[PDB]
Amino acid sequence: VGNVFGFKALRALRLEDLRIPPTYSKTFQGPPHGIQVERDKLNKYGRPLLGCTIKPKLGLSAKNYGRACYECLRGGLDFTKDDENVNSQPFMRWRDRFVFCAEAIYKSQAETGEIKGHY
Amino acid sequence: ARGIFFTQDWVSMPGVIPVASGGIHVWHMPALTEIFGDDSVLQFGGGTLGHPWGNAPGAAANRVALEACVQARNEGRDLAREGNEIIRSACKWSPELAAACEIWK
Amino acid sequence: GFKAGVKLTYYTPEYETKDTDILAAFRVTPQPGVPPEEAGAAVAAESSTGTWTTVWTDGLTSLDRYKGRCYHIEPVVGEDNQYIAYVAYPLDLFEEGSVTNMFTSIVGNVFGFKALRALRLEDLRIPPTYSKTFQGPPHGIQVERDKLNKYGRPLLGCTIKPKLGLSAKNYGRACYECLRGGLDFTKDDENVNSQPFMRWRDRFVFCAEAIYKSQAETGEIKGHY
Amino acid sequence: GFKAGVTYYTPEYETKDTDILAAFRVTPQPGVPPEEAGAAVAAESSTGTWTTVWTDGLTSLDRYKGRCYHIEPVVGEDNQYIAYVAYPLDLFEEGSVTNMFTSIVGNVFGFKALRALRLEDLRIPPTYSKTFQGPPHGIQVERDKLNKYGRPLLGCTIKPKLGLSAKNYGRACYECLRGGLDFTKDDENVNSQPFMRWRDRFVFCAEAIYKSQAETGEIKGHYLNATAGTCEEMIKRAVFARELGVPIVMHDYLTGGFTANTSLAHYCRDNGLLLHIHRAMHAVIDRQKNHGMHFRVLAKALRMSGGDHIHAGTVVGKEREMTLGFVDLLRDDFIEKDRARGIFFTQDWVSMPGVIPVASGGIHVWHMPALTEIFGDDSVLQFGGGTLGHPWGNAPGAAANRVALEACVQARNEGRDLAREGNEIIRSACKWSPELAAACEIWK
Amino acid sequence: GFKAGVKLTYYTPEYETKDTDILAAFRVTPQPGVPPEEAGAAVAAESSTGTWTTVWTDGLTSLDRYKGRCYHIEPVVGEDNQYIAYVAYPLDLFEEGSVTNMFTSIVGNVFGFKALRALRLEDLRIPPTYSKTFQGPPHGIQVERDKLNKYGRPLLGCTIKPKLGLSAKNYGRACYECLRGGLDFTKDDENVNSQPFMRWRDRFVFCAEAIYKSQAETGEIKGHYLNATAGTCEEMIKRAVFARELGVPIVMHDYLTGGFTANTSLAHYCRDNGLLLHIHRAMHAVIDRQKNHGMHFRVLAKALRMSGGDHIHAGTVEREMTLGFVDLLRDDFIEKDRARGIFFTQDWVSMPGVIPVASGGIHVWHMPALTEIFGDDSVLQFGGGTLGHPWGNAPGAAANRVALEACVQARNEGRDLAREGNEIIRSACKWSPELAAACEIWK
Amino acid sequence: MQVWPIEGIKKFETLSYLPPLTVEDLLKQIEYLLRSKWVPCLEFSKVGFVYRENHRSPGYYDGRYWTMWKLPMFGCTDATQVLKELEEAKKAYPDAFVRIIGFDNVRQVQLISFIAYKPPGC
Amino acid sequence: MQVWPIEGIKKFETLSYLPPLTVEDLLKQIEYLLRSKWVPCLEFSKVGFVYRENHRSPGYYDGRYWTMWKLPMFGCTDATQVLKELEEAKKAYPDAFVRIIGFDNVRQVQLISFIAYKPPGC
Ligand SMILES: O=C(O)[C@H](O)[C@@H](O)[C@H](O)[C@H](O)COP(=O)(O)O
Ligand SMILES: O=C(O)[C@H](O)[C@@H](O)[C@H](O)[C@H](O)COP(=O)(O)O
Ligand SMILES: O=C(O)[C@H](O)[C@@H](O)[C@H](O)[C@H](O)COP(=O)(O)O
Ligand SMILES: [Mg+2]
Ligand SMILES: [Mg+2]
Ligand SMILES: [Mg+2]
Ligand SMILES: [Mg+2]
Repeated sequence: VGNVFGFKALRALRLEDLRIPPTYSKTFQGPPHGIQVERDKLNKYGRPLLGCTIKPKLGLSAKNYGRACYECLRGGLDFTKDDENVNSQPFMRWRDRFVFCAEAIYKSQAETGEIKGHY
Repeated sequence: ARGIFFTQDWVSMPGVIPVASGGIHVWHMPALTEIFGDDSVLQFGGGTLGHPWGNAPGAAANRVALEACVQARNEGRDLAREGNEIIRSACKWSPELAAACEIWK
Repeated sequence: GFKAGVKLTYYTPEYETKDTDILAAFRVTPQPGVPPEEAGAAVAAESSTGTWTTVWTDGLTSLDRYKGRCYHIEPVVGEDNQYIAYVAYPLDLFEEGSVTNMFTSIVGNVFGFKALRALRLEDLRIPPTYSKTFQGPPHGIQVERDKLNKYGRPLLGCTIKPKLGLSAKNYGRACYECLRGGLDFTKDDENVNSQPFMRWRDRFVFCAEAIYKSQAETGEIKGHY
Repeated sequence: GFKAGVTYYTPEYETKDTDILAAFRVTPQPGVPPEEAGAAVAAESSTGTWTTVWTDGLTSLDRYKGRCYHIEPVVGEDNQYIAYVAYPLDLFEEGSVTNMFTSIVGNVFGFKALRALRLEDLRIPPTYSKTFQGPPHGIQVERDKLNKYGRPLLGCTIKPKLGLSAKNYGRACYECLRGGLDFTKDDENVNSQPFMRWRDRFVFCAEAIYKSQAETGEIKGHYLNATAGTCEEMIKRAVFARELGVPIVMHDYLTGGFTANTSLAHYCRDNGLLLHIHRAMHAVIDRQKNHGMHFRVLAKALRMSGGDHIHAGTVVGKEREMTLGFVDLLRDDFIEKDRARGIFFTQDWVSMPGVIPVASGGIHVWHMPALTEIFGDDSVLQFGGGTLGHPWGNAPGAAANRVALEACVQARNEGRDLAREGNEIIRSACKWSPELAAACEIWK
Repeated sequence: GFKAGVKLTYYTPEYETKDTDILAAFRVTPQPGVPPEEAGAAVAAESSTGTWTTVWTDGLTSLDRYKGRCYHIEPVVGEDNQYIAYVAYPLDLFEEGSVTNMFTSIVGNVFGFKALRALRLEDLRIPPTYSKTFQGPPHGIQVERDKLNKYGRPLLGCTIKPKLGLSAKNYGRACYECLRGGLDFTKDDENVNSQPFMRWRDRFVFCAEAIYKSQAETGEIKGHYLNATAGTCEEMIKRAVFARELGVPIVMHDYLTGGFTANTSLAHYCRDNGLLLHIHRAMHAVIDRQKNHGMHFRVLAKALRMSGGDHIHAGTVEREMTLGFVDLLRDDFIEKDRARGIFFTQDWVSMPGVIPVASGGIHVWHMPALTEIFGDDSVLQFGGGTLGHPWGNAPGAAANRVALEACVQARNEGRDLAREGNEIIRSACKWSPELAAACEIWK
Repeated sequence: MQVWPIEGIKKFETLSYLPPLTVEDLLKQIEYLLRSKWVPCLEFSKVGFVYRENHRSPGYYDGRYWTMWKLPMFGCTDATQVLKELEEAKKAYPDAFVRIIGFDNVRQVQLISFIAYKPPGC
Repeated sequence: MQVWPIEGIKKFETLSYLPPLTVEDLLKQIEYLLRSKWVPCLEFSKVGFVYRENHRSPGYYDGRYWTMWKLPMFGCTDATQVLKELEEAKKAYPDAFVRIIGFDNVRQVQLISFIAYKPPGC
């Protein structure tokens, strides 16, 4: 798709699908773990996993953000999640968020006895 | 008919878990469960942080709704047709879910 | 007080843009029945802090400080259903030096909103306060001319063809002949990375021989992308 | 047209929002008009040259010259004026306080036509400040990390600064911390010396931090001084503090230098360490009104280079307004021009975190009301002799200070006037706190 | 017993200094109503163990072994309230090899003591026992002359102007023309680090081409003080590393604005990689201008020799005072001499000396005076004095080189540069068109 | 507004948020397993939750594995047989948690896990 | 000379060095929160102090977060309402510590935290 979409003889173009041959796909690692390995690592079976996307995405301090995570996880959700826009920004730098979210992950995990995580 | 133009063989490359998100809440649990099946992740942003009693009760409501759907499905019930009844029945023993159902009906 | 949930907070025609805001011009095509004002609001809401149900965590901060806002909507001449919606995004929403985050923050979600039939980002006003957090070009126009000692004319290059199929050496041979004739550069096709029959390191070796052979012959500095 | 041979005073100039502005207190030499003085200040701190150089014809000078756009008399002084100079954004290297200082104060102070010169303030534009990391954490993050809210933080500076063994030094720390203080601190002079090598001090202070933390249940810390002769040594010390898992380290930013301080600030950000900044040697530069650099400039520089705490004096008594001025410049996001408080330019920090000001000196329990009223909650109050000098020892001394502080905080929250009921608030606390009563008797 | 709270200990008039003590000479201006003995005494206490209230921890050690002592006080001839207080600090108070700690320990606190209206540190006696813990100059005067193969005359350099505004290439062009005309070095302004329109790596590349082009043309070794001063130590070293890769002979650092911790690290890198280090004293006047408060430059100069530097700016042409600290910077042993501001006899026990650098608004007519004042072991920088020549940089460099050699030749023959200076330059003008052109513009 | 409990409500993953499963409820869940052609198996432990004693690297947890009660019931066609074993396990280890898991040879993985018995006071 | 206790005096940060707060004393601190336009919220825990179980890197501690009692009382204009909730918490969790915290939406951070209830043996 690097060049063809701009050809003037074509008014419009959309790539719908690709047949990836085994000879090419085998040259890729693929998922770090995959569906089955993930279920075994988290010891979760027989149901869809559940998560909460923290909001507001921007505006909360790293600590208040982590507090929200802890409460979500302790109630029964498997995961809490960073918005796609949340990377590292003024008022909530990434390392601070990681520290507080980690405290939340372990506090809720110890409380419920189920493995927890935060994207 | 499902957009699959070519037969695709992955020769044992592991699969990826699909994630459902957006403006979804407890009443969508039956449909979500039936559409995706067990190998999926269901993300509830406003559906958790918007529960009238807070995040923990909100999470409990979603977890209860999901397990109620899973139980019913496993017993052989039709999630596409009995969804609302499955959720309403779960509301009886889960105050958290009952509260959620009243807000997003 | 926090309750249940459920343009009221995103179309602000009075808003005066700040010199630190990142501004965006979106060409929006509303779905049938969708008012132009509602579409602009949606563009701002769905590319910022818009949430379907009221969340109480919003009470832990000040929203108006993080919301993108549609401050102007202009109908597009010749269209019965096309407008340019201008949205201002506060500086604090962006990670310094990250184009990845700038794109994620502005175009990461809004293009899929159902109320919008079509959407196209036309331009972005990058404020100096944000661009100064970026290195930018490794060298830039002026430094490049000084480094290559080339002035007063466009530079010239040849893109090697066929892109794939030549051995690394035959490829380098084509390069040498192009450069020795007066071109400043020869170039690898966008598709040419490393492939069977022409591995990258072999190509780099032969192209390097070509660069220096032509440079020594002509006396002018040569290069190969 | 060259012309070998032997442009800076522009009262018509309109400052750009990207310009770095400077307010210089200038004392012209006799026979030098203030207009000439202002131009010299701008020229000698920028593109001015004694003789014409042909190379100037290879660029556009008016794009790189500093300009004196305003001059005003100093109230009271007969030969002193405030000259305002504007410097183009392009003159400065991004993220380098070292270059900002070099560019503005690196040459002009030695100019013959200027009998005396003092840089009073700098307007740091957002376009330039955004190129700096700033505080490793900042006021709000620090409170969240330490889980401390609603009151100034308390610390004790260990004494004698030199002479104690690393273990005896750590013992003093443990006793202070267990009594209610949040931090203990290394003197600015305490780096690594015969009889008390730094790694030994770090080991014993770490034991003290954790022993007191386990005993009280509150998070504790000790400002471990990482100031060193070389950057390699400075980082080495920060690295061991990191291994020990302690919360905070320290640096004498002016004597160590800005290049080293910025490097340390980056390390602290990358490793979650709080950074306490001591302003040792500042008075060599900021004390005289006629020459040098006012502390507010050194304070802005530290916020930019990086620090979580910074000493702000004692301001103790009943200068007050000037101190409140630079305290706001250190803590707030937006500070409006306020000449009554030494704020020559409106300063917008565009969300760069603030720095916690630290009060220190010969202060004791009777000063608690005043200190609380002056600084408010976002401050650190250091009590050296005020703790180690308690008749019953360090733990009781710490308790006396913590009690005096919470009594003031409680009273203030209830709506009482600390500036008028201070002594009575303390006296009331003496009724139920034997530790405080003992302290008040000794230092009244 | 430990009892209580809130010139009797820190004023010791007959104390005999130990050969290991660090001594300081402070010019003190007491507040009204403050005896000079208490003034000098407070200077000692506040720069050592002073404490407003009694602390029991003092009983865990011997504080007399850690106190600074004012062992002598004398008035400054002409002041009703200005004295020189001499203070002795025990060797144990200082961290080995750290100028940062030496400064922190001595000037870190005392200048703000309110019983003092003003205070200025005039001089420091650095004991051999402490100086031996410092590397000192990466190379020093003698090693530098041998490495560059330059003898018998002051070295010459040109400071590129305009400092900012030129492209890296045009900047380098100016450097080549200066060097090919007779100058030994070209130099980056103290402000030139890395900036928009002229990033450091580009400047290093073009200046390197200029250095080598001019060296090949003339046959003499050339150099350019490449400024490595940066915002962080990582960046500073990164720049020194590329200079190392390019194989050039010298780099530069603004030691006071960059700071001593950074400077010492750079001096170490230079020693380990054979790089000469040119030191610019930017911001020194903020500290050393006023006679009543601050630190005299001689203290900052000794500190630089200790931290490490091969060149250090020293002025432009006060006289007696300048000759005094120039000796402190270059010589091995300097005897006390109040007439030249040398308060203490200083023994450097073989630590190499630093080459003093003259700059400012100087030109060809100042050559005799500069040569007379500094002698051969110096570097004379001519910015406008080169780039301002009517015929360009090459002729401008030639004019300065000719003027200098004319002065050196005459001096060596026994002529008095101080009295025959103008005649020596006028004579040289008769056979050097380049010098004549310069002499007509700056007369 | 009701506050979610902080103690006494520890969980065991899937189905542990539903009210205590009656015998009938369990039978249906077991029948789902047999109908799906999966193999039921019982597991028990006196420690009911995860912990991290030997390592704290990503993905490593102790307490995920419990102890197998006999072997997977291959060829089982009567859900009542599974209940029979559950009762035996409860009789032998009344102080242990017992859960029912399932294995699928087609997917080649364990794919079901739900608590079936909790000791008195747990 | 008196010796500072080594046990039974564990703390909870701000105001915990003052004598036990009376109801009247508590109401005044709550009103301060309300007058300052901050939002009060209750937090409880059966573990009253910090610890380091999961990590010991700088700035990381466990036990900083406690559990939220319901939600922050947005719009509260009656300090008596906060007292009411404190009483419910004590009734539901008599063996837990309860503290009152405050949030400010302007500074966008939690900015208050003081102990309000300690069990009958802590
Ligand atoms: O923050 C969130 O709540 C989500 O990120 C949300 O904003 C997004 O709209 C959904 O994930 C669906 O988006 P797509 O279908 O486009 O993935
Ligand atoms: O060790 C100490 O007790 C302090 O370091 C002290 O000596 C210093 O005098 C004060 O902190 C005020 O000094 P500044 O006003 O100069 O900060
Ligand atoms: O760039 C140059 O031409 C010099 O840097 C010049 O600006 C400076 O004024 C002199 O070197 C004397 O300065 P000091 O005597 O203060 O070193
Ligand atoms: Mg999102
Ligand atoms: Mg191509
Ligand atoms: Mg001190
Ligand atoms: Mg200069």
